[PDB]
Amino acid sequence: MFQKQVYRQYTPGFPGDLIEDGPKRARPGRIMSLSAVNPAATATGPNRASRAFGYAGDVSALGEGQPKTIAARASEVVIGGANFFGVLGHPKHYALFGSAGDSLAPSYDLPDGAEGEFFDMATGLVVEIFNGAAAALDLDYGDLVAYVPNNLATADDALGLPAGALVGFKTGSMPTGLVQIPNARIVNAISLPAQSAGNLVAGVTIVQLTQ
Amino acid sequence: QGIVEPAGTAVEYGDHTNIPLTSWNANFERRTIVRGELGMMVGTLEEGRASAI
Amino acid sequence: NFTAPVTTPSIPTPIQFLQTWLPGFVKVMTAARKIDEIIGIDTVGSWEDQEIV
Repeated sequence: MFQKQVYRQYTPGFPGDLIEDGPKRARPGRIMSLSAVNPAATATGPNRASRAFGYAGDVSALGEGQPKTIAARASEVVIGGANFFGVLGHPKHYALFGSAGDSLAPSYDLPDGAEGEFFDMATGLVVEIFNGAAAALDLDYGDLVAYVPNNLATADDALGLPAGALVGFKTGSMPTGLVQIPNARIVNAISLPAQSAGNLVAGVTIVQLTQ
Repeated sequence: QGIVEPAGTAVEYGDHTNIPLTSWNANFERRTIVRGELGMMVGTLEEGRASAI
Repeated sequence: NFTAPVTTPSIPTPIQFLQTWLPGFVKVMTAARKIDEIIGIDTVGSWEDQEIV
């Protein structure tokens, strides 16, 4: 079903999946609706997997009266935050829930108020990458990555980049409005074609070393 | 979980009269499941020092 | 008349429980592997070795 082409090899992996085994770190969290942010979000998007997420607050109070029970230690996240919290991954954890039209429809986003696993360290992680300069770019083995915030000004966002997309860049040619992820490398080769607003090429998924 | 909600009303009897009928109508509700986790770790020398007291 | 139905009338049976799923799954093909047919395979060496003479 749906297979109209035959290729010579299998894809190495899918976005949001671990491609190598080694040291790793992850934490759970609860997704907050993007509309809840007070200064409003200049950049918007869905809660797509393999996108960066930011810390929003603590939701461990679990009570309504004068005394409250601190039952668990939980964290609450938003699609784009100045403070980096992790990258959503491990798609096998969640449920499809179908879509608005009909069930059994391919969906790759999580609803608001749902749980998730976010990665701070990973030897090998397959994520989708983006081009932030609207021009042809070849990354090569050793590079740096960055993610779009919600508070990114429209003047610095001429391209319609999503809320929490990941952008690769060279050592000294970082875009003006992005937030860098320390000690992050591409550790793989990839090439991207020319880019323009409204015709944003989604790039190609690529291996990436978080820490 | 579901509901049954039957329905039906009766009339007077007759030999050649029409027969009334009954029916029903159902509904459903949903909830969600949450999971928790907690663990422990112990070293070799810690147990030896703890047994002193 | 007709009082109130308490519950909202609707179609009783959901779409599920009326679906049968085929026992098998489809897998993607990828390119053909024809080295064995043309040449054949010989198992002569052992693992952790280095050379064949």
